[PDB]
Amino acid sequence: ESVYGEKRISVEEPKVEYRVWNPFRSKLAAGIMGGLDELFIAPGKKVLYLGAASGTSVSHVSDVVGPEGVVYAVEFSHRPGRELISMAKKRPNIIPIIEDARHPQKYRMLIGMVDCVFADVAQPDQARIIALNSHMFLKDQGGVVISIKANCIDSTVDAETVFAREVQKLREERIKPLEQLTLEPYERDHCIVVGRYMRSGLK
Amino acid sequence: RQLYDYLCEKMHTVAPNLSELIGEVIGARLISHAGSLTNLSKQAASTVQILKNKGRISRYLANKCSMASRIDNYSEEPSNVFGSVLKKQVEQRLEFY
Amino acid sequence: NPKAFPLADAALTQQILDVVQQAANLRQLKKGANEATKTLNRGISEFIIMAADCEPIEILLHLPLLCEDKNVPYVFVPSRVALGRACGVSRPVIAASITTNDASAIKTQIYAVKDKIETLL
Amino acid sequence: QGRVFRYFGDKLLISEAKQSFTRVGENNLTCISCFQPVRLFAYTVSKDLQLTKYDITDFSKRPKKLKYAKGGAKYIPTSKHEYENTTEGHYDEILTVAASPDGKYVVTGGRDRKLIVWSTESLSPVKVIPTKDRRGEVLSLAFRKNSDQLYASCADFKIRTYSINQFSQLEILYGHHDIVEDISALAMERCVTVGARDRTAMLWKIPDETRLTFRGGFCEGSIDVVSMVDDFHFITGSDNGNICLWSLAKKKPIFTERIAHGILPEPSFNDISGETDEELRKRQLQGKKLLQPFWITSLYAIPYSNVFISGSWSGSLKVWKISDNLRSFELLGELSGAKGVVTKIQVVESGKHGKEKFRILASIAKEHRLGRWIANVSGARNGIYSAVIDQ
Amino acid sequence: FKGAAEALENANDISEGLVSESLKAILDLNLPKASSKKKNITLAISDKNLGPSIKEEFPYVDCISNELAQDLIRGVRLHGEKLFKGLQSGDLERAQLGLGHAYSRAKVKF
Repeated sequence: ESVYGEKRISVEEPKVEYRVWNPFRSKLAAGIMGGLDELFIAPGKKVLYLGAASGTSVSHVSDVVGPEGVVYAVEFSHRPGRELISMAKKRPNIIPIIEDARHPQKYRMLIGMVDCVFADVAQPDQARIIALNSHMFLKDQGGVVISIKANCIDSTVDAETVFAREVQKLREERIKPLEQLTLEPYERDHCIVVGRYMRSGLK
Repeated sequence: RQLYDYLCEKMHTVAPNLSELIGEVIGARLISHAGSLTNLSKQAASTVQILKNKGRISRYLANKCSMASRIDNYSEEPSNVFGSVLKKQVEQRLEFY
Repeated sequence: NPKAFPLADAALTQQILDVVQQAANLRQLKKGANEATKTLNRGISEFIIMAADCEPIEILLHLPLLCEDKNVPYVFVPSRVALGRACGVSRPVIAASITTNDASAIKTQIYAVKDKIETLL
Repeated sequence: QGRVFRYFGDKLLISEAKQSFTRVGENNLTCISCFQPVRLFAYTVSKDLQLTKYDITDFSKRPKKLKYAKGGAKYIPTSKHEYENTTEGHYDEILTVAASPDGKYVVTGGRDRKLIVWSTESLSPVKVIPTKDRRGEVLSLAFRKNSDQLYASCADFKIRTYSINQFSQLEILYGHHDIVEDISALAMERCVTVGARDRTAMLWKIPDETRLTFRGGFCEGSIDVVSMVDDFHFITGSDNGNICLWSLAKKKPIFTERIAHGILPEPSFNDISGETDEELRKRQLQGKKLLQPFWITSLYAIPYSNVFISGSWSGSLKVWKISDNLRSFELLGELSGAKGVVTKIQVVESGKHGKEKFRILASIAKEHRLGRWIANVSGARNGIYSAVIDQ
Repeated sequence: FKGAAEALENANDISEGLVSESLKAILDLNLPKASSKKKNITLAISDKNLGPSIKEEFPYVDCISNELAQDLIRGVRLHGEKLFKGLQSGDLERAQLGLGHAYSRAKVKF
């Protein structure tokens, strides 16, 4: 069975069903299909998603953390959230939150010590809505994968100024960006930003 | 036989507009036909398919049964009257048939 | 608490009807729910205009979940027959859809109404 | 130029004037005009593609039959592509009939892009002029008084002028961004034309090739009806009930009026919801937001008067009285004798100069001439609403 | 908790920002009485907004929501359940699945 209609392959060994990676549906999948150096998603560790509406992306994150790792989805909306509920009724890694992540301490007992966080939201306070997660839940030297939508955060200003402004907003919060990407032909005027939450040795 | 009864009963509970416009057999198999009810609503009237009759009635009856699964999808408490009201629009077209 | 949420105010509704009439002249307005579900499944739907006075209400309610599923906006307008004249149609219209066409004369007013739709939701 | 010289608005008594709704044979009456010589006549057009002629000279009883002329599907365009549409009869959707102010020739028009003018006695055609355009569907007409000048409005943003005694076109006027629904004209060489959704109204000077702009703006989407009582001022009704008495002092009107005929019948909570819990059945109704205005489906003023009459599908043809300072108009009364879609209204006059004996005619239908445009219409059947007014 | 539904009852006070009966009760034993205006017995909080609801329940207590407190609770998460020394019955990770999915079905409410 497909989760949203993508085509899955199957192999045999003395059956593995691999779900293909649509890059247009997910800016994380477009970030993999654009090419990355050092990806903070891991085959064993625990990872937190922000902005997991349904399993357009977060099911693939549950795959890439596998039978070991666990994915803490963060969302708010009722109708894609219910899809995430009973789509998490088959995979054990997935657990979603229905709380607004402007106060991530409202669900602070529900996760302890996440290591990696991903950002997919459209809110204009994207640095603050990640910084209220990574100041309390993120492991030291655990990285942040931002997904910046420049027309939704601040659309009056120029193109690169949004990313160059948010990167300094991250550098105010001990979030040194390792590397940047734009992923243009998959999605027009977007970005993903790989950094590591440093907190010790920022210069 | 007891499976049939609780099947038509959970039909009459959750999707009464699907069981009044058509009946519990086609309606209960329909939510398997999309795999689930939330995949019935996102399907079109053309994209769903049921059983001069085939070209017209399997499209317009599909229209009203899709719109029945809409008000079964998003209501908290669904009614049995408006399932028959949306049945009656198929009834005028089928008396025209 | 409201299922007919979010409803649009009257001058914003008139801006919405002017967008809809301009798109019906533009032929990018794909009308009704049967074209709406196809525009949202194929990925060409820009946003939806819907009238809450229809019988019954939820025959358009595939569009709010469908619209949150694909990052597409939607609104609720109060009038159905004024929306019918907004489509240009002698019969009352409660569903219309704004699509992608690069051959647009209303390319900016589409985003002008979409901004105040997104501010509403 | 002429100003308002009559002040008989205190004399009209509505509660004692006879209200009557008569029976016709036809369906979906699209307009009523009335002709007065300076006997009485009445011309009608109906969606059987038919021009009927009735006699409203008898104020004591109902109208009586005079003659009829139905079109049909046997006057089909023989080519269906050419610039000509010179067939004598109608094939689709008459919009307007108009008898001349001398009453010698009378022209019909509609979606068929034909202005076909007919003789009055024999009920036979006298001429046909097509609009020579595909998008030029003529909707409304304006005759000039004491003359044969006819001012027509079309769907391709054209305001045409014709002399009926010469079978000729004199000029066409441009400027409407959206299409033209209604136009009124009087004894001068002037007329008012309103748009479909732009709310831009122009009081036209026909020779001089100029135009003014009247912009107004529940919230307005249309200017449905417009009447010419005098020169410097006119009136419009609107779909949001915005009844505006327009002056030449400001581009803004001299009087703004809100919802006239009441508020729209609140939709059925049974039919909107379909909810087996009643507690949600009030929740989609949205309280105050979903409630709607009535339109003004007809507006008509007797020329150079202080009284003008509004008509809607509410079932209330509400007559309003303008005061002597010409700055505001005020409710005079209501007319509930017939209900339904009121498409066109003309009042005919008789008597002395002192004592005026009237008869209002309104064209009562189930749907408009311009469209269907209706839901939960109550108490409507096709016919002619007559009113017998004395003093 | 004696159940997982009590965890639902408690997270439906946390996610609002209210104090449960037990959330009051553990501190009445664990934090015995100091003075009310000075020299207050001081607990560290990770949530600010519950702080007023805590101080309503306790008059003589200093409720601190600081970055040092955030570092202490973050480090307690870092070294996890191992600072319980046998008292953690079972594992945290099996509890997180049931708590997240049950609180999720509480909020979406279908």
